[PDB]
Amino acid sequence: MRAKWRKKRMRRLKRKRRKMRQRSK
Amino acid sequence: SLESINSRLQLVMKSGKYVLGYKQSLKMIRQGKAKLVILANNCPALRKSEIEYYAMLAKTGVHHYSGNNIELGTACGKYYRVCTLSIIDPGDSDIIRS
Amino acid sequence: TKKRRNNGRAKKGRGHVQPIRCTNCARCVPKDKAIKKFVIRNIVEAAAVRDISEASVFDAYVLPKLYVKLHYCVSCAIHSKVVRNRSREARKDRTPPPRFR
Amino acid sequence: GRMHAPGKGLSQSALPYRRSVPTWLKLTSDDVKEQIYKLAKKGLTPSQIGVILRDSHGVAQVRFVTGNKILRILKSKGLAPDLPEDLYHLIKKAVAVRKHLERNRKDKDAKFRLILIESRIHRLARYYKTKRVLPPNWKYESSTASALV
Amino acid sequence: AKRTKKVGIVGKYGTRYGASLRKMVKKIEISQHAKYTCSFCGKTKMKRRAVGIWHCGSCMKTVAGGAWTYNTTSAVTVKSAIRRLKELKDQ
Amino acid sequence: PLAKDLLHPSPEEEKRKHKKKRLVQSPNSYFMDVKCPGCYKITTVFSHAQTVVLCVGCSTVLCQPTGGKARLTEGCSFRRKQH
Amino acid sequence: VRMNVLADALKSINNAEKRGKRQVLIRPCSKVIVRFLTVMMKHGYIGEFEIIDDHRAGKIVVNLTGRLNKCGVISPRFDVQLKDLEKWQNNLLPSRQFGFIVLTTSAGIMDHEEARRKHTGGKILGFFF
Amino acid sequence: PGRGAPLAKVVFRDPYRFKKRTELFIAAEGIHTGQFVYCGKKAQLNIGNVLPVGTMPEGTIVCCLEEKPGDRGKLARASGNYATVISHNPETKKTRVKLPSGSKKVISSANRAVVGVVAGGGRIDKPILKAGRAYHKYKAKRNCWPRVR
Amino acid sequence: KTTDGYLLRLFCVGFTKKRNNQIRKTSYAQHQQVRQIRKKMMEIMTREVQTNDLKEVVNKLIPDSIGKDIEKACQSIYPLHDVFVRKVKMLKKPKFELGKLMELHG
RNA sequence: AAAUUCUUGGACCGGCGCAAGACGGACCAGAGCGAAAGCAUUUGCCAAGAAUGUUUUCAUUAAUCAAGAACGAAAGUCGGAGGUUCGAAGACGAUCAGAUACCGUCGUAGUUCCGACCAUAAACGAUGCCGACUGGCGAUGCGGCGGCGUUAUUCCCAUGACCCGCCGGGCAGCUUCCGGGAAACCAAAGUCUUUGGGUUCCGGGGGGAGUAUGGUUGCAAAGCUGAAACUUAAAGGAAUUGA
RNA sequence: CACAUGUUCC
Ligand SMILES: [Zn+2]
Ligand SMILES: [Zn+2]
Repeated sequence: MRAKWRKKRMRRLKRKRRKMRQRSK
Repeated sequence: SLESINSRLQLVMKSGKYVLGYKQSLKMIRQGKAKLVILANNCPALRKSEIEYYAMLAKTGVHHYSGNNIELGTACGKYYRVCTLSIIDPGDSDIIRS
Repeated sequence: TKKRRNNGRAKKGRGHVQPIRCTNCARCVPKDKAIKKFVIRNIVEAAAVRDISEASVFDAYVLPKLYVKLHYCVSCAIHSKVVRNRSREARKDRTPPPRFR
Repeated sequence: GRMHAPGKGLSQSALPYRRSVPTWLKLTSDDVKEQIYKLAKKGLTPSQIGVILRDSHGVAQVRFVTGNKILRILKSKGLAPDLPEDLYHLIKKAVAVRKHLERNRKDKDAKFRLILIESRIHRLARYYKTKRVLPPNWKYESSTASALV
Repeated sequence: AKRTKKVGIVGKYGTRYGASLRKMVKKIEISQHAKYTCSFCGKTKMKRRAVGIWHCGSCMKTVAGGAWTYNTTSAVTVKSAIRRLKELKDQ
Repeated sequence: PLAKDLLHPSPEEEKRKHKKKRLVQSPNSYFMDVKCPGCYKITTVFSHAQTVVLCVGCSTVLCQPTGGKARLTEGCSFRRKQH
Repeated sequence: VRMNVLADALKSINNAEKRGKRQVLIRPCSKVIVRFLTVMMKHGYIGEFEIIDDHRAGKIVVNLTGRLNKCGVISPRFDVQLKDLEKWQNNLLPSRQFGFIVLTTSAGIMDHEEARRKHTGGKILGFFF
Repeated sequence: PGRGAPLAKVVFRDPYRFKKRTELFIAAEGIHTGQFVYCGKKAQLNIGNVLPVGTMPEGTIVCCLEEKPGDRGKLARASGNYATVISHNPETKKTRVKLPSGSKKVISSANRAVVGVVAGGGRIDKPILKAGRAYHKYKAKRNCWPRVR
Repeated sequence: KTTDGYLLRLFCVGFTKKRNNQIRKTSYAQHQQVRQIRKKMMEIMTREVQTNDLKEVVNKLIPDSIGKDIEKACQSIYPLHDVFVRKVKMLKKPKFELGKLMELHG
């Protein structure tokens, strides 16, 4: 794992948590 | 040489005698006291031709100023627009010799 | 660690220089970082320079040359053996190789 | 070491050691002052009287010939201007940049340059507040500064 | 005090028409009722009376301009371009 | 080298050093007695006068502003003075 | 800019002493520096100094001997009591046989032995040995 | 009413009878009341001055262009629209002129057009917000607004 | 444009020359010198072309008579040596009538 | 290497033109300017700027700065204009065990211009800013000073182009046992156990983790601040010898 | 034009 793509994986995972938390409210 | 004229105007305001406005300056041309006329470029064309005709009879030099009346008041150190300026006494300036 | 004091480029006070492409590939290389070769060469070198001369209509006609300013990248120049790696003391030498042939 | 530039240049005047009047100068203190009063009457900032006097009139320094300096002589007779010369030329420069910024609002370099004079104007403004040469409530206002030349 | 946070003239529209439509209207809606500096008198008395006309409250002088702004960006470029070719013809 | 004569610097290198960086701060400018060929009167002119100089009666110009020393008008005799 | 003046003078002659210059020039002349130089001369640590008094902050040319190891400066000028003056010289001077801490008192500027004789404290200036 | 382009009343002098003739022109942007608008072949090139296309230089911005010689202007006369001169042709008296649709049309050099863009430009950038603004817009023009799919 | 309707776009090139006794490798010129060179370097074309028609300026292109004058006139600014006019381009011709071509063809 | 692709409906190529939109080669440099990002066709306009020169003016007006503010590569977003070339996505043809990659033909967004956001880069000299001292050597940019001389305007003074030096800083380079550092190396990374010129920011083994939560900005993407539970005896830097 | 990968102790 390159340090660049694990940051990109985090942003895709963080954005996934953004949609999941938004639909509950 | 435009910046030199603003320096001449500033010098006349603090020391020499001057008349602001159109109507009050038209009397001074008629009494013959004024020697130099300053006219903004945005003055009415009828008023531009009448001032030069009044000064031609009085043998008074007219200097057509570069900009409009809004900046002409700031060049005179005032806070209002001026279209016609007549210098009664330069006092300590060389504005009439240029 | 630091390999080169100038980091393999001539940029000292600029901070940013315009990039140029390469000759073999289309690699975007900075102008001061690129290995720049300027070759003065004839169109024909050894064999064709002779037979065309008597075949030329105009006697004693000098053949025009060809001027190409080459721009190689680090990978391209080394693979094409334009430049090669040197020892740590031999790196600091920047004089050109001797020119006689 | 300029305070708003990365330059560290060294170029300024260097007065000679002797404070005595030059031997070629025959103009007395009052004759220099009436020459100073002549230049100040026709309109001239005290920087320029010192310039042309050493060029044509041949004086070394006004402080050595007379008892006082150029601005101090004008202050005694009341011919000094309302506000000092270094603040005046900064406000004049700030007006020209702002006037240029009215037309060329894409000039981000000129936009950055504008704050530097207003930074420099305020440093001179609060310094002159402590020296009591300006009123204590004086404040450089950008819109009404165009009235001053 | 400041009555609204980030809506100005488009506060009369309420929650209708959406945020983006109210946002892009705001630039035009402000400019179509703002006053501009008279080129003849100097008094800022350029008020829009109808579509494409701009009237002076001092000189009683109507100037044909843009629909929302006093001068459109295209027309200013045309005026500079026509003047440039005017002196190019007669030299 | 270690030992130097900072007590009494030599004339040759004192003029070489920068005017502020001298042991005693001394200027490189001077004054001269300019006499134009058009007239007779003697005028005192700064060496870096950086301004236009005109003769008495507006006869002829004397010095032109430059980046350094003022360029004398040709044919004007000048004699450097000191005090 | 130039915040402290004595600090620049002491480090300039310390750099010359490390290189071993016969004499050294310092650009500012102050009353404190002149008093500082007179403290070291009575003990013979340096060669004889002279000042060049122009119409500005003068320049001081100090002849140097080879007897100087290091002349430091303490900034800021902490006040020194008579009780902890032994504590100051314990961690600053190399030994108790030599080394001199000079500090300004109301009686004047002198080393730490003379301040003990006059029983007067003050603010510290620097150390030299 | 029903037209976004403003109209200007221009009064002429009849050269054959003692009378003043008024016209209804399409106001170019920049036209003010009390301004001499010229009309003819020997006219000068400035905004609000109609003259034949064959006399114009290259790339002249025009509006109210005639598509035939003598039909009083038909092309490029909506609000904010204009036409440009592409290329002249001295023989056959023809000139290429492009239209606001982008198509390039060869037109005769005898017909004329008024120099400038039509005033009232930029009308379509403002979004209609409610049905009322669109209802009142088409009510002045014709019964064509309520569109059933 | 010439006296007749031959309107031309000319092109010239200049090159600063390293002096014979010059030791300095750079041999560059100031930006204002280039602007002072090129203002003299352009007006020479307007002097040679405007005074006559194509028959003489073409006769000036067989030698470097336009480029020789450019080289010597700008010696007081910077001694440039390698001067030629590099490109002459036709832009607009007048109506072709055959009588003009005959005196150009004998 | 082939194929995808065009081609007797004439492809490719040559010549004459026309139109569109990009870009500014060689000159171009361990050169110049700019706070940085960054800046390369000619000319004109506007304002600004460093350095030099100064026996010109004021007289401490100064240095670093939290809060705050301006600018801020590319990519990305929203409105228009335009879209030549290149080209994320995608389609197709090759290669391979597979390519969803590297190769080739197209090609949306984008790359181009204007008006607003966005404030992130290996945004590097991986080296905060102001002041002083500490060896030389040859260059180079600018300005100034002096001097034999060669060469232009020609009609020489003076100005240009060279040559020989000096001065200030401007980017750098070379060199050595100053000195320092773990070493690589450094005229600063020195003037430090002989430890203090001044003033900000910032780090405390490695992960978790720039994560969760809270606050704040943004149209969005995301930007700023920012843990703990738990886990681990090493991780890491320079240098030598083998492989 | 392809050459992908081979548990732990000294
Ligand atoms: Zn390459
Ligand atoms: Zn009006």
